[PDB]
Amino acid sequence: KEEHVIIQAEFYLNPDQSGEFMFDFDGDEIFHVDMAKKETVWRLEEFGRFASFEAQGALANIAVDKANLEIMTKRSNYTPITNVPPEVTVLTNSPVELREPNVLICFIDKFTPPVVNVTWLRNGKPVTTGVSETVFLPREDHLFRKFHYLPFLPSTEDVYDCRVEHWGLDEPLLKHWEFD
Amino acid sequence: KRIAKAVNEKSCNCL
Amino acid sequence: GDTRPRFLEQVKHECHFFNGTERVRFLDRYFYHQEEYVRFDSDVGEYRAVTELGRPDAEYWNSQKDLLEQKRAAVDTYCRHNYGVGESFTVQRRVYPEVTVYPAKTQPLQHHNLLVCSVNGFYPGSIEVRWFRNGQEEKTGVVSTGLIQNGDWTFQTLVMLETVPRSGEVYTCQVEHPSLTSPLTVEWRASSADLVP
Repeated sequence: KEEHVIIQAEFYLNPDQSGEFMFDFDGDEIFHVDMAKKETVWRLEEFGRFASFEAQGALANIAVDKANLEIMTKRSNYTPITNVPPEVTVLTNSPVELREPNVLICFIDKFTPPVVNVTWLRNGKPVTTGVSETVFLPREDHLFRKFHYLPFLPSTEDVYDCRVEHWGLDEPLLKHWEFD
Repeated sequence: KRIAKAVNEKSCNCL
Repeated sequence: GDTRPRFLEQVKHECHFFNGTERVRFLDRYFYHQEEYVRFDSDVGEYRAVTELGRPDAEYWNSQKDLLEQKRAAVDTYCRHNYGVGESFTVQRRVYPEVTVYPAKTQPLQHHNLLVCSVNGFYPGSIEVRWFRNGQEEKTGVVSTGLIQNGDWTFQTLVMLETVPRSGEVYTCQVEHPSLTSPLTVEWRASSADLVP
């Protein structure tokens, strides 16, 4: 049985013209390339201490992915992707204690295509402060997963939801967290 | 140390 | 909104490592939506169509000698190379777990409860979590979340024991994990939570 797997995973999506270039080690992201800024973005800062990657190389690969997509789209007679809606779970990073900083994690899994809208809600209102997210992470079944994060100070007053929208869903999907 | 990139092969535009 | 049909291309260049880098398998894999259509497997040494969508490419790429030579060398130029680059912070990453034990609910003794062993922030994912009641390992009535990836190169798991605790009992959660240099146990003493003595 294998000990480890490293994958350079890429995609290109039409008609969005969206693409991604990343490396995965045993299911965690090493880095991806921000193709607008043409920059290697390490998943943990410390990974870039010794290692480097030439970000321009990703652009060349994504151009081949686009050309290939054009060909495969024709070969398939414009067979489009079947939407597969996500499974969503809300987690805390650590056991929750009142007034001890923690992090809410919204885990969005088993979906395709890699286009999704994810919004954190505090008492029903979108939170656009202190939030972070990952790029689309590849699965072995060739669907995708993704994480969104919200640092928070636990209280008895507040409630939270992760709201996920995806073409495969019939309505926005809400996953709830509150203090217990 | 530099991480090596795998190249993508270009499909036949088999017209 | 925008409900136009979508079309997805993926490529996965995979390096699979067995016994350090003693054996390596390289896969060059191309996908339309989720459908793998053509693949180079280093165990085979040439491209093969996986579906009929890939037949034109296997033939075309296999006719290019320089192309095949490059892919056949990938186990070294790409896989072993990148393993070496990344080893210290990937293969050798070991992050010690934070372990918290608590009852799921405040319940008086001699009534059903769930004792929670929360194991947080660890890496890599390989772990064993065991419950003991007065030194006897409990096997039944043990439920877990399974292994949860946090997305930030840490994992967590919650492992819960169904029990009816009595005064004087000591329950112990034990963790075995590659980060340990000595054993990791956390106790919950039933007499520390005697709500109605």
